[PDB]
Amino acid sequence: GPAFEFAVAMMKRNSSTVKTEYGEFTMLGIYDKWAVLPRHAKPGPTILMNDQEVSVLDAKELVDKDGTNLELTLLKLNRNEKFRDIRGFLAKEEVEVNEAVLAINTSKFPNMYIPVGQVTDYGFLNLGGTPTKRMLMYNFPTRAGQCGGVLMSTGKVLGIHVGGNGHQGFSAALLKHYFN
Repeated sequence: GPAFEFAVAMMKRNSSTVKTEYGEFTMLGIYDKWAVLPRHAKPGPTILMNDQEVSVLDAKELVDKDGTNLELTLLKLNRNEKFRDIRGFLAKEEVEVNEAVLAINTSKFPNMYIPVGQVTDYGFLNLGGTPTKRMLMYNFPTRAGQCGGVLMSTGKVLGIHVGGNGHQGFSAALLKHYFN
């Protein structure tokens, strides 16, 4: 039900596909010139966004207070076009929901909309040797690789998909306080 329509509305205006040396990723524009990618995308000063080149003015790999990884890279795009401001839709705290949608939007998985259901706070994972905090889990009984993605419920952007293991998938929590 309503998570889907919400997801689509967000992806329609604020999602893009980004290609770096480490693959192809859903990116999520948040406000102004600021977007979020998974940290493992490792964007350089020029990204490919919808297969065109875009200059990156500033990058921020997020860590918590302890400098523990959060697996999110904020990037500031050299564009005059502003993203629709979806800061008001980001999770403030509450990140365990019964009905979530994962939305992947890449050149390989265009407009993929999965009802993943219940979202559980995991906390720590070891992502490729890096301790990472504020991880979310959900059932995702399939492939997909590191394609990014946007985890959403009705009225709330929850997370950025960092991958899965054939049964579960995982998101980095995308908190309101990250953007101011």
